[PDB]
Amino acid sequence: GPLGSRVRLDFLDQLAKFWELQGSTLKIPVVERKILDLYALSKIVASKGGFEMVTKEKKWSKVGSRLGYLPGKGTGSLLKSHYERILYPYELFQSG
Repeated sequence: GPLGSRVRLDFLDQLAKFWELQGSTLKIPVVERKILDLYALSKIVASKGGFEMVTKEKKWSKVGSRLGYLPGKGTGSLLKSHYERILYPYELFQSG
């Protein structure tokens, strides 16, 4: 059972399709000349305490570092905004 990127694509399909119904069109922003994670990023946030716990403790930096970002200016700020705008709202949409 080689778990490559099958689940990743399937997940994006739901988010891209669900949002498509609204008319916003899902867009994947590029950061550091690379693709911005979503599935993994979502898990890391929860493991920290949903989201607020991450900001309160400022553990957002660890989230991006785990992905594979080089110590730059402040990618953490981009991750928070990126996650809390398209991926985050997705869950709330269903659990709202």
